[PDB]
Amino acid sequence: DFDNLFDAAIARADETIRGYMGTSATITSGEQSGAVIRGVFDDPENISYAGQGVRVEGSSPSLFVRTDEVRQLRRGDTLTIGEENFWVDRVSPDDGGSCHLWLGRGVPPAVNRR
Amino acid sequence: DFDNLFDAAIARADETIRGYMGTSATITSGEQSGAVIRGVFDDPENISYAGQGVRVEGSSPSLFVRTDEVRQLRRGDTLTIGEENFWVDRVSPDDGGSCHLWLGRGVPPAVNRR
Amino acid sequence: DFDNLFDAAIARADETIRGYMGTSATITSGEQSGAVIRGVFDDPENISYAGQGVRVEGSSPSLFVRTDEVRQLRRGDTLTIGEENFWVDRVSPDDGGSCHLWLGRGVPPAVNRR
Amino acid sequence: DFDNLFDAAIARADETIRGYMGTSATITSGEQSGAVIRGVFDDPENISYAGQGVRVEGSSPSLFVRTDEVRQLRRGDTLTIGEENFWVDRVSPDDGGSCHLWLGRGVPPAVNRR
Amino acid sequence: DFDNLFDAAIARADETIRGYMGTSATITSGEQSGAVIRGVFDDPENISYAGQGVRVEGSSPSLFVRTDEVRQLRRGDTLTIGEENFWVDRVSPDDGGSCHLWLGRGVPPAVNRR
Amino acid sequence: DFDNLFDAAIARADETIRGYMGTSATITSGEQSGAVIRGVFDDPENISYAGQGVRVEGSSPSLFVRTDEVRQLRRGDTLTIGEENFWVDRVSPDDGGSCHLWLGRGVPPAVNRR
Amino acid sequence: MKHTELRAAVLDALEKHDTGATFFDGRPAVFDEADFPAVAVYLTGAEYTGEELDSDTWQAELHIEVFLPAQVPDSELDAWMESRIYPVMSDIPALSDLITSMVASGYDYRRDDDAGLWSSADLTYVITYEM
Amino acid sequence: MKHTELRAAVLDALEKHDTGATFFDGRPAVFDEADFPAVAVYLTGAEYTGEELDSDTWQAELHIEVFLPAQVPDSELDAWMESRIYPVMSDIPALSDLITSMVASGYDYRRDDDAGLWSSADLTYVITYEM
Amino acid sequence: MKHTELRAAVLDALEKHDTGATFFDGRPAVFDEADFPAVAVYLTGAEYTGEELDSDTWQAELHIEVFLPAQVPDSELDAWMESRIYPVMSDIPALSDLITSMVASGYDYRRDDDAGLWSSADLTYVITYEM
Amino acid sequence: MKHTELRAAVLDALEKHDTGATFFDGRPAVFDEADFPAVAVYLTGAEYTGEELDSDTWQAELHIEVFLPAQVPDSELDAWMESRIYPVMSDIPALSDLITSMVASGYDYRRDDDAGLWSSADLTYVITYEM
Amino acid sequence: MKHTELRAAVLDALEKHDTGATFFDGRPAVFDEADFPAVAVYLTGAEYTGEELDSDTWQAELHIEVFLPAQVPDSELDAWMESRIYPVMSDIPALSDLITSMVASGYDYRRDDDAGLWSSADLTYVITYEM
Amino acid sequence: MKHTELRAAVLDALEKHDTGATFFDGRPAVFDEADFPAVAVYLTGAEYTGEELDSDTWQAELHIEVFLPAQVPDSELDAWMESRIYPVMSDIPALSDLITSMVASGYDYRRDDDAGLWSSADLTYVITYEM
Repeated sequence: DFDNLFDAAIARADETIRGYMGTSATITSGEQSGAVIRGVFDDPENISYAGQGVRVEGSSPSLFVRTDEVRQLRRGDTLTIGEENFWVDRVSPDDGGSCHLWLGRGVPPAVNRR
Repeated sequence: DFDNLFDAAIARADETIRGYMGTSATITSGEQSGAVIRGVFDDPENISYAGQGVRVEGSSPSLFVRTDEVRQLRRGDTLTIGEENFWVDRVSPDDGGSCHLWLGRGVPPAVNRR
Repeated sequence: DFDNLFDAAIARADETIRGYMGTSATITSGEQSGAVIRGVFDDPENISYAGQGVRVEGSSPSLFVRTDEVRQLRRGDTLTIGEENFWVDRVSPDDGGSCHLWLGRGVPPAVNRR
Repeated sequence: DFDNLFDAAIARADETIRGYMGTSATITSGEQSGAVIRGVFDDPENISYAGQGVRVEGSSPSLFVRTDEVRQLRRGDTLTIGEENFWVDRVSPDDGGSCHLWLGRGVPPAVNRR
Repeated sequence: DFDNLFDAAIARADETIRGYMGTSATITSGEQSGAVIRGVFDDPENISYAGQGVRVEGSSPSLFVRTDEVRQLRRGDTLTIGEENFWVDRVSPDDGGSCHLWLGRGVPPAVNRR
Repeated sequence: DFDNLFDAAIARADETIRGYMGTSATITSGEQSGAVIRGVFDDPENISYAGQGVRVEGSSPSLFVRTDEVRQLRRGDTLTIGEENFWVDRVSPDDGGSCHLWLGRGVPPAVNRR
Repeated sequence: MKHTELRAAVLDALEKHDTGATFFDGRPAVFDEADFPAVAVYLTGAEYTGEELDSDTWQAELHIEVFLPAQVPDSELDAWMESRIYPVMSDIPALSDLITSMVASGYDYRRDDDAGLWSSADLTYVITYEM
Repeated sequence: MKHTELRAAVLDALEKHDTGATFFDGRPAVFDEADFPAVAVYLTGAEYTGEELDSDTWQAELHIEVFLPAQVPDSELDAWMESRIYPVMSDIPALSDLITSMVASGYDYRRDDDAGLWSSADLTYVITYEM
Repeated sequence: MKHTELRAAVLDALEKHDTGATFFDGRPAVFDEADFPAVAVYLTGAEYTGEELDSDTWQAELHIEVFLPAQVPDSELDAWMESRIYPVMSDIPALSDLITSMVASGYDYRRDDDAGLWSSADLTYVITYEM
Repeated sequence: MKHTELRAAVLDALEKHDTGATFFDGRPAVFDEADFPAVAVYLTGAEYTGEELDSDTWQAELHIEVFLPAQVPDSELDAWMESRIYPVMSDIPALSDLITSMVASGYDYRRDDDAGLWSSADLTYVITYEM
Repeated sequence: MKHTELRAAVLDALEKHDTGATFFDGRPAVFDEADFPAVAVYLTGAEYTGEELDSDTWQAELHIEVFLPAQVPDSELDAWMESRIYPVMSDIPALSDLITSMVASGYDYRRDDDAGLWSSADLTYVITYEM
Repeated sequence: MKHTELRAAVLDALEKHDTGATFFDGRPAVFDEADFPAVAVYLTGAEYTGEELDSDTWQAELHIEVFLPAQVPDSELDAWMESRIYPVMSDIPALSDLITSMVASGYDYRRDDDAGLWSSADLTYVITYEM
């Protein structure tokens, strides 16, 4: 399927890690609307300080989704990790078999495009 | 219960290291009030200079408690390990089976909420 | 040909890796015009902020072709990775048996030479 | 003695390293007054430049005490490594079985507390 | 020859790598004039930006000569790698068996001595 | 002699390494005056640019001699690595069995003490 | 001095309208992603401009910063400090009795760039007060 | 403030002219390499230059950013701001209604240094308005 | 030499009031988590503004530092400085003996961001003295 | 702007002299070690100094960059800039028609320290132009 | 030249009083932890303020550094610059012969932050001299 | 260009007096530890001060700067630049003919903190000259 001999192996490994390490994300809104993906989600912890002390500690979630099922995903649409509601911010370019989905939290802020 | 086939391993891992290292902690104040939580406490150094010489050497306590018990702790409550008293300042987001618990020292400083 | 006894090994290794992980590429325009080469393509992610906040997500593609074919490529001409259309911006110097090819995207911006 | 099963191992390890490494030391003045502590002493080299060229090359000694014997030590008291006279500046918190002792040199500088 | 027991071994090693790796080089100009020096030539790739966009991408050649045959090389004189000529700029001191030779490209720029 | 059962091992190792590499040297002037010490000489690079660019490429010789012999050197004294002449600038504090001797080149610059 | 009571009065005059934002007094903040868009009030400066041989007549600088999440468009911030802040404080008798003279200084925008966890709009006032 | 209204008015006036670029109001932007070369409009400053005891008479600054491919030659930028911005706003009645005085301040360039992902040109304008 | 007696006099005046704080004199401080909220006193500047051909008549700046733990609200800092520091130099005979003229210059806040151990408030006083 | 035609005119006028260099126009440059010592022409500034109530009467600054390899002595830099740029533009009728007033501002050197592939000499002119 | 003579005269005047410290002349310093608290004397500036068409009448700055163990209290530093160097050099005939005019400039402190090897104090004079 | 002949003439004036040092012209220099203490001469600035309506009358800055071993004390530098440079630069007919007015500006020191191979003392005049 690919002039690769290698990307086939990385795709098989990608499926393996998704099956063994991941969660059943369900998506609402957007062109995909109701759909289910198997993506491994993590929530690294990041803090900003702003003024004197204005600590706004939060998290920066990621999903590591496979590109084929998440094409034309756009950015404004939301997402649901089980019982929790997120929203995609940006989509990383494909590394060969998948991409990192960078996730927000809560309602996406407006559109502000016109 | 854990829909990953992997989170079971990490949960057993966290239980093993918590029952294999660290001490027990009696939480005071908060909605939990009297309760015992098993964690792994550590007190790394931290030095601040402020002005020319204003060295205010201290410590940065941490506990690494599992996520289930640490639920609904908020920030205002205190805690005691053995004989010494601390107070939770920040609660790290879940990493999958646990979360670092950040401790202050002494009485928590006011609330200054409204 | 190589009076080194080591560059023969590195050339064989470069051929092997290009055949085992690389992809085909059809260069268009330039002196080569219609020609086909093989190289390991990659597309790392990169972000920038043009002010108080302007998120410009982009990619920095690379191809790593062998130096024999990449000769007299200049910089204006363009190339197709399968369907996608990039354009060479910078050509790395010879590292012994090959050189990284730095790719752009879309139409090359003018010439602005004289 | 401890709800640890591990800090016991680290305590035995600390005892065995302090037995196999480092020298004895005689604390002078302070509440301990005449007492012998066995530690591991090192003298890393550190240089400051200040003005144009004002190199003040010196050392920053450390001894790595065991936690038990160094309680109620404070900072004004002095100590003797073999035949040479030091004075303790800072004492680190216990890491579980020990704590690094930061050493000065010569007479402690005044008290400057009132 | 040397009160070394170790520098003889490293001299043998560096001669082994020079015979196993790197090319020969015909030196022109200078007191050495026509001579053949064997060494391992590399061309790391470096970019400077000057202003906003003034990219002047180029290379920083090195050759890793042996000191004994290359003494009193000075700086002004040039040299030919294969079929194309560089010019030495800096001569590193011997590390024990050899030294690195940094080379420019093209005609050396003036002398500007007096 | 060493109350450590480990400093004996490090002293033996230091003797072995100093005897297995690094040649020897003799001292001129100083309280030692005529004397011969065996060390391990090395000389890395160091470049400074000063003004717009005034590159002053040089060296930073080091010796790593055992501490016992190099007592009462002070700083103004000189020394010769066989034919070549250096002068001690800084003496590193003992690490347990040796110290690093930092050397300049040529005549030491004045004394400028009083 | 009067900073505690001045802050209390200004936050009370801010809270009279409909709620929907936390009213963090002072400065320590600590927000987390649950007490979001909020307002913090504090003071800076407080030097000794004399201006008259009758009293010290000090003067300080008031900061009121409203925090909204990440890349929310600036229209929301504009609405916030056109509806929630600027008109409401324009005439508060408690501050009039507590201070001597009021005057607006500035109003700017800032935001987190790395990880973009927050976005703040700052309104800065100048207080001449007899303390 | 009227910043939302002024931004909408100037953006609609710009869009009335022949299109060809994205018209980002505000500042969050987020471009990607699909909504490329575009124009964004936002506001800064907003001090309290009084000048008269009849109105607040605030003043602020308008940024018109325009973003072009990476290292595109500045000739395209010159053509853009000689054809797309500077002539078009020279007479707009809506802004004359909304604000009082409007004077040109500056016009500059800047491109991305590291990774060179964009090239921006800034039109900086000064405005006076009452709230 | 007047620095030492000036520091001693102001420190004694501070200690004469209600205690409850460490009174670190001089400079090097060194606090640890036992001697907390504390007050330090020191001098800076001390140039040679002559102003008259009768004596050198130098002048310098006196800092009264006060240190509080971590994120204690600035309201408590204001209360501390008002109930502890500011009024005490209203009239102290020793300082009037030692120095010539004494005026206030500033009163500011600052804190540790990384590891946030401490939080300090500064009182800056201008002193003209002759030695 | 008219910057495009101004750059074209000055570039052609300076091209009429002896060749032996590259004549990069505008911003991007991009040299590589084959198109070396070269000259670039660009513009900066361009604010709205009025100084006449008849037209905008803008003014900007023109940079003439010249790039030579690495560590060439500056003597040949002066020889270059007193033979290829400074005398040649002293009287060009096209630019005289295109702009209003021409005045020299500065002339300096810069060179690359890290790596060090280039050495540039800058000629900065000031232009008052009506557009 | 007067710098060497000035430094020699001032160091001789300093050594005239009872010793107890090193008197490092010049610039390189280099202390080690045996030659401690020490005083160094050097010169900076040396501009060409003419002020009179009879001689160049240059002026410069004299720096007297004093270095004390690490983090000793500033009380002894105050004692050092108001009982050990200021009074003795307040009147030295050799400098008066050498120097046209002598004026005090400043007196400051600084502590080593990282690793705290030293505490230095600076005493700076200004010199009007003719050579 | 007058810069080249200025550098040549000042170099000739320096070399006519007793030698003993290198006289690296220009800027690139490069030393190694064999061509030590040495003097370099170069020019900076070169703007377009008018000073009259008949001639351009440019003005620049002349840097004569010497380099001596690493941490050599300042005594030999003071011996150098006030015996080998300042007396020499006092009057040379060639420069007087070549330039209009000659005025000294400054004379300072510096050294390499890291590594510490060199100690360089700079000495700058200001040249008014007509091209």
